[PDB]
Amino acid sequence: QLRQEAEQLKNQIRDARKACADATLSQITNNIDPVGRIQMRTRRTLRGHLAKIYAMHWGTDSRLLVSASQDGKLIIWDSYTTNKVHAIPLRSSWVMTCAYAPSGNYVACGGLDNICSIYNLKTREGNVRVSRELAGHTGYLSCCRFLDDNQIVTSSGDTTCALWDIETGQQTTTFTGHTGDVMSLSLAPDTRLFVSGACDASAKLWDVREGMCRQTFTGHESDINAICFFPNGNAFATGSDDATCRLFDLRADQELMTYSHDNIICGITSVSFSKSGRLLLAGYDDFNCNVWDALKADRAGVLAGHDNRVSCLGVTDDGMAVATGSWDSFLKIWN
Amino acid sequence: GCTLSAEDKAAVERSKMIDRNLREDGEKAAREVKLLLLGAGESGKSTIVKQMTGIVETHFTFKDLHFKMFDVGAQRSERKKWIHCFEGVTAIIFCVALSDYDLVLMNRMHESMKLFDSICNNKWFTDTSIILFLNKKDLFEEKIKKSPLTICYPEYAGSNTYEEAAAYIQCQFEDLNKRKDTKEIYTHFTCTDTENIRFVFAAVKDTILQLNLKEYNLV
Amino acid sequence: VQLVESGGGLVQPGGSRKLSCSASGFAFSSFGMHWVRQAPEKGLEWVAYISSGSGTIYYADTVKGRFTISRDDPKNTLFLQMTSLRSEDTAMYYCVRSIYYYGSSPFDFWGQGTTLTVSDIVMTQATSSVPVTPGESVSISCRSSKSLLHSNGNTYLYWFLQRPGQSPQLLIYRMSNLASGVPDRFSGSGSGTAFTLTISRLEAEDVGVYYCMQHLEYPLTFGAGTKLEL
Amino acid sequence: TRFPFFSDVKGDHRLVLAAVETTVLVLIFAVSLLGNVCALVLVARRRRLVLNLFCADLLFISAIPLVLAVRWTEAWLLGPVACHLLFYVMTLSGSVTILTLAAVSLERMVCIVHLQGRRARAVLLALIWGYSAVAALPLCVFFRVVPQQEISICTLIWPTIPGEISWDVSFVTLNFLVPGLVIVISYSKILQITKASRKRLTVSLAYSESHQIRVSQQDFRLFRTLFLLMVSFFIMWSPIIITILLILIQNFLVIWPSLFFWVVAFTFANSALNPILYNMT
Amino acid sequence: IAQARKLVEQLKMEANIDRIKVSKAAADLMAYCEAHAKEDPLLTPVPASENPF
Ligand SMILES: Cc1ccc(-c2ccc(F)cc2COc2ccc(CCC(=O)O)cc2)cc1
Repeated sequence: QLRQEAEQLKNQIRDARKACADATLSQITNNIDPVGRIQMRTRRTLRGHLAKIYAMHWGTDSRLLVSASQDGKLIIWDSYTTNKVHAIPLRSSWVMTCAYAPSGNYVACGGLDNICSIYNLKTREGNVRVSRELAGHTGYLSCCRFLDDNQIVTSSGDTTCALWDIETGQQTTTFTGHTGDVMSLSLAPDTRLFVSGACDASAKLWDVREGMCRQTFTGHESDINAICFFPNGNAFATGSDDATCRLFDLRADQELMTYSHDNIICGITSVSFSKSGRLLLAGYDDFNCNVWDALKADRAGVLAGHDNRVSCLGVTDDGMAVATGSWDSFLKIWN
Repeated sequence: GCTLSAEDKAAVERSKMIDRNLREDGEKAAREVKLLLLGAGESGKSTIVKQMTGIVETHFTFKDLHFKMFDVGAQRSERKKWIHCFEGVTAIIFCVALSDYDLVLMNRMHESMKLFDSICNNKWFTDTSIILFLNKKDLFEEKIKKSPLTICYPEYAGSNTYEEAAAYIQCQFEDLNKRKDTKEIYTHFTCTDTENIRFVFAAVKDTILQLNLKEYNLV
Repeated sequence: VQLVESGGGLVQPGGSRKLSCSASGFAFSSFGMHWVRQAPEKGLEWVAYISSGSGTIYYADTVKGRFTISRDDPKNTLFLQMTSLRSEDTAMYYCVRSIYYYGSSPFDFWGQGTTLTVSDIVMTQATSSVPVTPGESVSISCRSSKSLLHSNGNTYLYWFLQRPGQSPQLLIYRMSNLASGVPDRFSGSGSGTAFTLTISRLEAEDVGVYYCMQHLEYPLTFGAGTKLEL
Repeated sequence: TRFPFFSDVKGDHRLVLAAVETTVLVLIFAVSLLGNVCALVLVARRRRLVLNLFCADLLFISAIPLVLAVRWTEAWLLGPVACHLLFYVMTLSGSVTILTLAAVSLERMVCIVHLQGRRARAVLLALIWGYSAVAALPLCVFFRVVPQQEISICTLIWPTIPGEISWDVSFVTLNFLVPGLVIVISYSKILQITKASRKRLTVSLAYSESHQIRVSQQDFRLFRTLFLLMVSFFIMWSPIIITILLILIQNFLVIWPSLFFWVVAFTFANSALNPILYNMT
Repeated sequence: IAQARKLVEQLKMEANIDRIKVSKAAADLMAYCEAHAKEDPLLTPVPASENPF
């Protein structure tokens, strides 16, 4: 009897979504002048990693970098003189994600060891030490994002997400509802909500204090690999293995527009937005990062220069540089 | 160099020391043989680990090499989302229990055959050698003196004895390779045995030798 | 974080002495090390420097070819191999912990210091003694003969506090950044050659001699030292 | 007397008897150029000692235009400085190529036996080039233009005969036999290692019967690969060593300047051959 | 049947969220893009004088 009620509720939600969308975003943006050809250049190339690079994150000063590779090393970059600030060894070399604290005093890492590790960067001893060892996930850590100091939001492969208190080291809120392995995270600009991408072609919006799933977004045909919020916080873009980027609307709760091309058949590893949100950068498996017009669904540039799978993407907070990490153990800063 | 202040020069020197330490760490890491350890839960994985939460890593050195055997059976999630992490391991050690042909989890032996097919034909391990371990010789002999292999494979036709049945299972497992010329598969029968370490050592030595030859274009 | 020195004492002129410090509580191998000399007339003077890895060694143009600085990272120890000591070397030597990266604090910790007794950018401080009262706001100015603003945008200016009977400690590094462990009451400002250090309120622990240092280029030169009386 | 090297008087029907070796040399030059440049690009973007081979092949190749001009203009009408540079460059790049082949062989065998730095092999390249330049000095200081009707030839005059008897054999030994023995022993040791591998595996039921057949196949391909490298070195650089020994023997039977040229072109073919042999793609 | 009840409750909570027209939110997104267009170095490249990269 409950299955019939759930089906009726799903049909009602679908009908309510269908009783909307008087026009598409393409029709509205047809009056907008398209952006011309956009050609970034490899200003800096970062070397020192000897294995596949799976994660990077930009600092709040738009200058410091962190990169995670299968070397078991966490490297802090200067990105201006290509100097290495810190090299943090990892007890587990199977790292899959890394996060840089907004205050800049901490860095995070995690992966196949099911443990998110928090490291202290600014200590009296002058070296990077392990501050806390956050255990409690039964699956591999796929993404971690620092809400602020003493609070970390992590997603794991056991179809759940957890909000931790770093001082106590215990989970404060557990986010459940996904059926597949959650592989992505992105926080709102005000750190008020966040969205997750699981291996079930669905995305869910979560409330940090409430712990409840506000809205669920579908439409993808494969596993969602990366999600990134719009700069204004009212939208987000999802990348999946079906060679399709989709933009979702939080206030409207429908699929808004699709970023796809016939010549692309490979999966998408990372997505990112420009400072104004006009450019949607997406890293693919065809060794190239494609620049997408976020309003007109038109490819405006290609970041060719990586000879392996581009697994990482990142835009500085001032939106002036783009750093791409790939499996060829090279980081390239574009501008 | 002449346009750099003193602090910038000292930071550059620190970065160079970091570079040299990374090079030393990579050199030390390149002298360790990484090994995936796969197979069904019912297979004799435990005795293979006994040969001496998340990924379990094991160290052991036979003669002149250091081995890194990684267990992935503790993660009950989607394999394709993290199997690419192991691309570049010297070999994949696959354990199959010969006594599971007549059980069920849906035959267990055909379950392992599908798992072996999925691992072997995966795109991340196109040239990765597979060391296939066939466990429980004596239990298989006990179960084969009273029951045939026909209940497992109806097309099988042979006199019920250990040798031909073991050879037939081995050849069916080897025939799942769809790249026989480039990929090579080692097969070994084990039970109270102490020769597993020698077999793994020999298989790893070949793979290293064949990779050296494929990076030289000799053959 | 502790630096303890030994080896000082009375030495005949023209002889030799062997100073050393014992590092404890920090990763000594990752820190550059300086030797700073303070004469009995209360004047700081940089002497030598060794990098985190040996291979970058500098000396002031008064002891070069006469002083030898070495680092033994296994034992966490510095060394000064001083030869042919003269009467001008009678002073107190300090070892200064130092690190260099983006956002680092290169002059954080100083040693206790041992008294040794033997039987360039010019930084000027206008006032050598400013008698003031607690609870008021004061300003101390330092002037540089050459502009300290580099093309990177940084201004390598350092402020130090030396209480009577105590070792100097860092207050402001790069003219605008508060050191770790000091309150936000201290503030620093300047542009190019003119510099000013501002204090909101004076306490009993703020009485001492304030020093002014530049790190634009070697040799490192200290200021004359402004003493606050209250 | 006074053997002429690239000067040989041709008579009737020479507009077609020179139009054959000019075509030989232009074809060999173009094919060696494209082969070595493709090898260079291929190796550069694969790494991102064989680079030494391909650069030495191009240096061997560059000298060819002068030889063609000498062949068309039957006497050494070029300057008296060319009679040093042409032969010094040819012998220098040839010796570098041979020594680099031996170095590649020994590197491969060591990398294989070490069961796998930079500065050591770098100083190895530097010492290869330094040796090959130093031991080729007698082939610059001693070549002279000599009128011989009174035809000018860039022959090679030697101060005392024991300076031929002892540099000829020294060059031959330390630049052909020792490199040759090195290549032989390195590749024979690779056979020993790749056969003892299979020997120990086969004992413990590692190789099945159909497994054993393919192993034999692919492990005969390997034998042919090493045999071909060894034999190519020996029978593809041996004619010029025979020519050197012949010139010494008739300085102490009847070699023709027209016999020198075809052996020199045969050795030029090494440059077009090396990219294929060491890039069996 | 606890999972089914939880799913029904989640669907009921999701259905009780006020939604606006797609056109209005698309226009808001467009207005945000045009408002900060002049502050996007990727859209309009910065002159090399003010470009550390
Ligand atoms: C190891 C190696 C490498 C390269 C080459 C090579 C290549 C191209 C070429 F044109 C000439 C040569 C060398 O040709 C001669 C040198 C000396 C003599 C003088 C003998 C006497 O006076 O008895 C005669 C001929 C040979 C050996």
